[PDB]
Amino acid sequence: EFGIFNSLWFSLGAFMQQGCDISPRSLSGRIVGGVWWFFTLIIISSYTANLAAFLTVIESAEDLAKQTEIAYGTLEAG
Amino acid sequence: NQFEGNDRYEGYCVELAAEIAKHVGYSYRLEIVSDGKYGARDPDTKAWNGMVGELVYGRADVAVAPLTITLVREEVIDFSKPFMSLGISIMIKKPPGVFSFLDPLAYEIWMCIVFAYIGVSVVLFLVSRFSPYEWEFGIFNSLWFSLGAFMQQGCDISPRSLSGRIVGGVWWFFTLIIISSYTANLAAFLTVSPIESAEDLAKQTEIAYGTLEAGSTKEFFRRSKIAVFEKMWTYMKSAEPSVFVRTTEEGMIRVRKSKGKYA
Amino acid sequence: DRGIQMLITTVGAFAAFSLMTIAVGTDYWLYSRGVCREEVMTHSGLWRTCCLEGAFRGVCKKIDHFPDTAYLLRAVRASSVFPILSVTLLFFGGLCVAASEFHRSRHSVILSAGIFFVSAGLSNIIGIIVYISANAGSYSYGWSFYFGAFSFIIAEIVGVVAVHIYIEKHQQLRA
Amino acid sequence: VLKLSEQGVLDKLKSKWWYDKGSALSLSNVAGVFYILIGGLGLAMLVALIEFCYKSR
Repeated sequence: EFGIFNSLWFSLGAFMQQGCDISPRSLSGRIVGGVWWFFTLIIISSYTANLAAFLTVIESAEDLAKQTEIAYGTLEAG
Repeated sequence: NQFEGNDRYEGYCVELAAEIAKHVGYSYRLEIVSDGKYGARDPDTKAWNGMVGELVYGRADVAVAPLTITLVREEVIDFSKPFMSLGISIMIKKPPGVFSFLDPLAYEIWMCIVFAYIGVSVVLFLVSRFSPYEWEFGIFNSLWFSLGAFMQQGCDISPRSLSGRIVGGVWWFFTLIIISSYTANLAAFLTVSPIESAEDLAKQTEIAYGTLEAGSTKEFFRRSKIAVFEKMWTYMKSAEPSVFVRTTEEGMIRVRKSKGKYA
Repeated sequence: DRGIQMLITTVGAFAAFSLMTIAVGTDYWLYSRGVCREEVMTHSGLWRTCCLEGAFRGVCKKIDHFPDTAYLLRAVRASSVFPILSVTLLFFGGLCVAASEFHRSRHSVILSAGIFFVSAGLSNIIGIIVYISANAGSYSYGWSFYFGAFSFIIAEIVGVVAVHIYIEKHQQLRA
Repeated sequence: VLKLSEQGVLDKLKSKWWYDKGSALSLSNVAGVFYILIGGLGLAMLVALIEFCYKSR
């Protein structure tokens, strides 16, 4: 019963690691399911691994010299 | 080749020598120093070499090169007011893959995973099909379940027999360690920087750092009494192979061809 | 496919057994820098190592497996019992397939080959995991190492076919 | 000693008597789960034969 709407529901469920009430049976259908599952494993692991790196760790005078949006001045008669 | 003599060269100091000659009112011949060294008093022979030696021994009357003003040189030759300011500075080489997502687990781990995936699925098929007590777990369905349970996606069928449930139990545990390790290793890979850091303690690291031989910088490091500079000199004098170079171009190519291992 | 399943199984049993016996016999398992007595490029297998370049090219010496109980890894590799255990079951599995067409009255003879071929593969992966872990504690593998990996797949497919033959043999007996 | 030092003898003796003497995860640290796995199938395969013989008789 993998209609267009069911495939959209299954792919959203399969991508987001929640499972589904229907699974592909045919060899052609199961090859698509397997590669999508492998793809969603890499992206989900990549997201968590990169977020952990972000949470564990102008930034220059040249940056401040190159721009002109932040005004810079001197002392008068100096 | 079209020109010869002082007219064969160009550069800042060439024009500076021309302008000085114009103002002072004298004729001059630009002789390149033979040693190709700036100048230094060899501590053993006590002989001045390079341009400073050429000036002191009388072979030359002026030096219009980028010659640093130093105390040792001022004791033996006269210097004018500086015509350019500068300081010692560090030069470092300024310098993903399509299948890089397999990096966290080595090429050995993947081979055993596919061997285990084939190994367990066949075993699940055998323990669930040869039993006359039971006979849905054919070879194809068993492959789908084990492949499905690998990436945490569930399946439309669950093992019912004791033999089938033990096989599923260990693989369910097995996939938990591998997936958690891959994510944990990827996080370490994505988590792990210039500055007098490697020049704070200095190099600290294989980032060997050298100077030009018979230059003011080498002499500055030799006669330094600053803790960091004394540490750097003690390292540079004893380090092997010689970190020092014979010409600036030589050091430039050494940093360009050391690929960020030479400062 | 009853005739072709017979023809596929016999050669697969012969191929898988033949694939491991050369794989264990030959010494082209690893390519790494070492000494066959200064170190040169070497090719080492389960028992001997021989330099493929230098003055000592062709000279072979026994691998020193014994230069902390979890010693057992060295002992298992030093004896290399799993790779020869894999060959023995493959040899045994072939005989069970061989006697399958002679004693047709018993259906358990062909199941013995099927379980043996599956069991042979399980010792194949264990022998490989032990070998990889032992040698780890740059390198590349020659054709001998891939002979074992391909022998593992062929033996497992035959093991599936032999069991698949049994379930059809008992299905037609019930019908 | 001064003559031996100035003639390079001490340096040669020293050189002769001192110098001339002279992040991918691996299978090694994940080998446990594979060992437990193959032990799982070996036990599971035995359980099938034990239960099959018990069920037959």
